[PDB]
Amino acid sequence: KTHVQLSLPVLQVRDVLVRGFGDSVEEVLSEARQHLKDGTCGLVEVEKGVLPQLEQPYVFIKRSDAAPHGHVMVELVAELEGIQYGRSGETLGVLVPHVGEIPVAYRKVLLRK
Repeated sequence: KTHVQLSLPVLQVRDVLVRGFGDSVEEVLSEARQHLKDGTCGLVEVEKGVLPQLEQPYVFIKRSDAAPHGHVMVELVAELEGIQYGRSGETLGVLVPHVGEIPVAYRKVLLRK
């Protein structure tokens, strides 16, 4: 399917144990997509002071459209040293590996895969 319904655990930035997906734009987008497929991907809501506490390159989920079955349609955009790879809507958050951190909430998304 071109889209997959996912419920992403929302993590507090200070709980996150693995603060990025890798070392290149291509690797982080690759790893983000693999973790989303495997159910091992978390979401950190972006506020003042969050991104400097995570590792670049960043992978964002961004709104791709204006929400089937409560799932916001999203796509992946990576960022490295202020340049973004992809073009999309408003940021819903920054993706990170999930390795068992307790979430504060879930974000229902329809991921363009």
